[PDB]
Amino acid sequence: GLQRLHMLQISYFRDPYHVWYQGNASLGGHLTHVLEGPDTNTTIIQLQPLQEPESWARTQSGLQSYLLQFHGLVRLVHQERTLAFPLTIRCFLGCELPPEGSRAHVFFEVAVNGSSFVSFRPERALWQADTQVTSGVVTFTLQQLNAYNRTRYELREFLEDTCVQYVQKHIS
Amino acid sequence: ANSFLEELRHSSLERECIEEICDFEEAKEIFQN
Ligand SMILES: CCCCCCCCCCCCCCCCCCCC(=O)O[C@H](COC(=O)CCCCCCCCCCCCCC)COP(=O)(O)OCCN
Ligand SMILES: *[C@@H]1O[C@H](CO)[C@@H](O)[C@H](O)[C@H]1NC(C)=O
Ligand SMILES: *[C@@H]1O[C@H](CO)[C@@H](O)[C@H](O)[C@H]1NC(C)=O
Ligand SMILES: *[C@H]1O[C@H](CO)[C@@H](O)[C@H](O)[C@H]1NC(C)=O
Ligand SMILES: [Ca+2]
Ligand SMILES: [Ca+2]
Ligand SMILES: [Ca+2]
Ligand SMILES: [Ca+2]
Ligand SMILES: [Ca+2]
Ligand SMILES: [Mg+2]
Ligand SMILES: [Mg+2]
Repeated sequence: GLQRLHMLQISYFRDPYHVWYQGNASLGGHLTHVLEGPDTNTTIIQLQPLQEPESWARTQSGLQSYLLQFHGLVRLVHQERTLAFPLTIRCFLGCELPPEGSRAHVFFEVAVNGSSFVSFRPERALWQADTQVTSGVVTFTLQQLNAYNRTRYELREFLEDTCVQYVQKHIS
Repeated sequence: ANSFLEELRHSSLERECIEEICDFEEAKEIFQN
């Protein structure tokens, strides 16, 4: 049946320079990982040892790079367009492998202050607004996300490649 | 021109508009007028 890895990240920004993160991931309905801490010291844990020490440390390294880049982008939208703080952002993302064997379905949705904001469309690796309220913030955030390899193709690859291999290896 | 997270670097006429092509908003972020 539908094998899947889901990841959840909630980021509470007191101001542009300080964030508290809280997240987790699950394989099907089983909780597998938790993430929590200030930007300066975010703890990332696999609740069971699904990955051996070296391979886990490589995952942890990529996640910590991601968190600094995510914080960077939020700081950049503030510096360029002004955001109102405090604000909370929720990213919910994952990969889902159909039993029939068609291509994995992936997603990466961002909400701000509990409302839909933008989400990723993996067919052409582009982000779109989920809200119909137009604003300089949404326009600029989409311009940035759709401008770079990192936030388009590397992001797609994490979902369709890294996430899918992890599902195939660790459930089975 | 912009590359991923380059815009957190201070603006630079040389880096941005002479070594690369800059758009009007990148130029204005240098002029600070
Ligand atoms: C899949 C197996 C992995 C192992 C299992 C994971 C263990 C989970 C443990 C923790 C719980 C999960 C919570 C965190 C979610 C992590 C998501 C990480 C994705 C990631 O690293 O993306 C990299 C791109 O990042 C970027 O592009 C950086 C910025 C991305 C922007 C995101 C959108 C935010 C919008 C904010 C804008 C401003 C808002 C204005 C109010 C590309 O992945 P890769 O580096 O692995 O490379 C792959 C290609 N080779
Ligand atoms: C999973 O993460 C989100 C953090 O935003 C949270 O709301 C949900 O409570 C978390 N689950 C657990 C079991 O901590
Ligand atoms: C998010 O909500 C907070 C707390 O209610 C508010 O002060 C802030 O202006 C909001 N920020 C947004 C919508 O970007
Ligand atoms: C995307 O990033 C830069 C474009 O500025 C380039 O060095 C790189 O080759 C591009 N990616 C691919 C796979 O071509
Ligand atoms: Ca540049
Ligand atoms: Ca620039
Ligand atoms: Ca600039
Ligand atoms: Ca350059
Ligand atoms: Ca700029
Ligand atoms: Mg500007
Ligand atoms: Mg030069």
